[PDB]
Amino acid sequence: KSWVRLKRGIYKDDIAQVDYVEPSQNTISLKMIPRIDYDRIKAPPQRLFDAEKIRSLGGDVASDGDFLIFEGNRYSRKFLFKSFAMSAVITEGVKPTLSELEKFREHNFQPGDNVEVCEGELINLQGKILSVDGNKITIMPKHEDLKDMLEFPAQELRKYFKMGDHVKVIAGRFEGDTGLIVRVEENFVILFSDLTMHELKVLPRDLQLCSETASG
Amino acid sequence: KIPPRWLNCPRRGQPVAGRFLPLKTMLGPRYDSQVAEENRFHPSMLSNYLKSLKVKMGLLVDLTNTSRFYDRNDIEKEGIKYIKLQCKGHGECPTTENTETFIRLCERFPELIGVHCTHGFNRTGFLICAFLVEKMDWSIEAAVATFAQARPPGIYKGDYLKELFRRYGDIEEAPPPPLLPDWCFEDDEGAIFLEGVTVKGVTQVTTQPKLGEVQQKCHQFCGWEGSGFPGAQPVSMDKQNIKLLDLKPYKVSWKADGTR
Ligand SMILES: *O[C@H]1[C@@H](O)[C@H](n2cnc3c(=O)[nH]c(N)nc32)O[C@@H]1COP(=O)(O)OP(=O)(O)OP(=O)(O)O
Repeated sequence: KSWVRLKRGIYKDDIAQVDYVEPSQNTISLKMIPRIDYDRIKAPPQRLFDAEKIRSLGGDVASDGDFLIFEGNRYSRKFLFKSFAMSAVITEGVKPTLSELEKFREHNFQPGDNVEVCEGELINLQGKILSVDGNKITIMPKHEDLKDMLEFPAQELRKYFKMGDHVKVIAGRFEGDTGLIVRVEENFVILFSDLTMHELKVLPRDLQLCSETASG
Repeated sequence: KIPPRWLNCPRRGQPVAGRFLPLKTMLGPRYDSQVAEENRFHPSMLSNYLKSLKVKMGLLVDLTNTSRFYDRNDIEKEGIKYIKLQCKGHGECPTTENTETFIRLCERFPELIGVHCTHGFNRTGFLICAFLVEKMDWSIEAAVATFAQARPPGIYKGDYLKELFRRYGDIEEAPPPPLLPDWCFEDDEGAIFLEGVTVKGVTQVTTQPKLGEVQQKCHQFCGWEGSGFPGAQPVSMDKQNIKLLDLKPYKVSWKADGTR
């Protein structure tokens, strides 16, 4: 019940849900979204399989209720269900998204943002971000009243922001909205938007320091 | 020019069946020189109101057959889908094809669906009631009554009501058009009897039965074909008028400044 992406054909690198793994180690059944024009243009983006349209247009089509065979022995039901070779798919490194789930940790530090230190001997030192790396950043923050550049990894830092500053939301339900924060609690950071005056409570990690005007 | 009867028209009515928000057409800033601030209905006003209520509009259906009122981008930049649905002209009610187009569009789309024509009563209510009957299994009586109560007397064209009942009920049971409120005709073109004095025994007649009767009898006595005050209107004398005093007998009198 994993996800793969086909190698050859018109379905190249398209998300396919592995329905049934055939134990013969030759092919597996894959659930796909058809990239077809329903035999109307050819004598294409992904859209839902319309069985009524392919029954109306005719051609190579066989109907079994919701099961269907069409246009080069393509097997569909209710959604394609066709066998494809294991060597003709990539079974390692797909990682589909939430939109593909409907069809079928993380670190984000930016230069100029303000962060504090939550643990260690250098605790409660707020500094501005200079550079960024992948997992162990070894950041060089410009702290208050310190001309030297220290070193901090990602697990030690946290996106701390003083009350009354430009704030944006990076991801989640509140993304795209800006405003000002009011009171900084332990982790619940409440803010008011530039558009509306509704209370928006966010995690400290879901905040960034950007001085651009909101779009609206 | 701004459409007639628009300044006095309410911007929006109550939502119908929890799904449809009927509106009069918005007017963009291009009309600000013709519309006082208190009467303005920019698209931004609609979107800001919906934001203030934390309500999203999924789709706005424009039934005006024109793009001269406002910029559709003001709606689309807010994430609201905009559709211009052309309806039958010549004053006829929307065709069965128009209603099928409206139903096909709206069944794709909790969020509100905005519907507007120039004023937001006849085409808007016709299509909303058609959707209520065909898709939500309302009776046409209930649909017409509910739209009448949401946006005041929602459909006031008699042929629209007749066609709705012909399609969805009994045409012989179609209601007559409602009597219209006074604000409908304030822009088409006195309570004090005598100015400066208060006069006993003289009270203005607003009683609907006898008012029309007194006016009617005066019309018939004067032989007045048009509407309005039937009395003779004198015209101011100019150098081309005065030559008429030689061409037939005339009588003179001093004119006191008074009320006809
Ligand atoms: O450009 C205008 C105008 O040239 C043309 N038009 C409108 N009335 C007439 C007419 O009596 N005779 C001629 N030759 N041309 C005419 O129509 C163009 C605009 O069309 P509209 O969409 O504005 O027509 P409208 O919807 O206003 O009619 P109605 O729905 O109000 O009845």
